[PDB]
Amino acid sequence: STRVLKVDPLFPDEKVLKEAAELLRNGEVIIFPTETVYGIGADAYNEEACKKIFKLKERPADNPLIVHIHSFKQLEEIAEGYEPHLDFLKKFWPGPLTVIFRKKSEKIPPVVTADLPTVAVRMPAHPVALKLIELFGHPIAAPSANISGRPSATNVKHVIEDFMGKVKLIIDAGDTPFGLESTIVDLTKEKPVLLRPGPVEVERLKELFPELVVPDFVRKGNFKGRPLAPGMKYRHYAPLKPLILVEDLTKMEEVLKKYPDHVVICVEERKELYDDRIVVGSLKNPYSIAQNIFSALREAEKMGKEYIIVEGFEERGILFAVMNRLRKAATEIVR
Ligand SMILES: C[C@@H](O)[C@H](NC(=O)O)C(=O)O
Ligand SMILES: [Mg+2]
Repeated sequence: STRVLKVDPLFPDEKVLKEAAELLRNGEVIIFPTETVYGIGADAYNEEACKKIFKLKERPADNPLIVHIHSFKQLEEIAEGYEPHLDFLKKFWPGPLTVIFRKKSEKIPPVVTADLPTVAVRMPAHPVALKLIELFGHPIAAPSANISGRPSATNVKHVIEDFMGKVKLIIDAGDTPFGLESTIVDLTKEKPVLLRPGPVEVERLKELFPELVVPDFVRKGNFKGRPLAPGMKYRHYAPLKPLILVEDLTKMEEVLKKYPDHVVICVEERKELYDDRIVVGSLKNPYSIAQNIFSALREAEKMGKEYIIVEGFEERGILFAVMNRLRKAATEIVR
């Protein structure tokens, strides 16, 4: 019996946010916008309400949730060992950055953290998310709003495809600004570790952290063992049709001929090269490509074609993050 309430992204109707806060108080799951992707959230201190997130997403128990906060004072409650990183955190928060810390809070149950001694924490730069958290009065545990393994919802149409009739409330604030999930950095080890590339660019983190480690699974998508964050273990971001990622574009002639029943996801500058194609954005504006990629995967899988074929991009700036997503999605990679 799902309700969809439109709110302004800058000054949302506090009445809609109070309705959402009341649902959260009742141990219900709601869907809300951020600057990255839509989230599906519960009271972070409510065990049974956080289990409902796992059940609703068809999500493996060992994939932990990000705890969304609105103030530095809430970070003092839920984490420890962060005092040396506060100057850093204050430069990027609120914003599209998630950090892994040692868990303090007795109050955040093991289901949220997948029984790990660490917690993933984000302060999102979206007035709707910040105002909801503050009105509700507890942190919100929220993964991406999508069935697990599917592309992350960046607008209410995608949320509706996955969750109509399954959640009481969806707050609609339109297309998310970035269209890609937060950068994840582990700050619990001697050297900081990138776990998921995102809108906070690898190049920027390397300026601040010369010793930043970038593990193989970030450049390949191939992690086994116990994941410390979202977006590491399992198939992700995947359309309902086989995804062929083409890193080496000189084989694009050969791929199209090997997989005849195709639609191509391509850039504006190569649009008049393919008969059937979805234009995801321009190479002159890489943020356009990040903004639309999950959308493009969802249109593409509805074109009644057997195979979705995607152009590769430079492993640089925001396109690093795009390629990480496409590699975790791809049924085949032509390199
Ligand atoms: C809901 C949103 O904040 C998202 N969550 C996730 O991908 O698990 C992110 O980190 O950008
Ligand atoms: Mg996700």
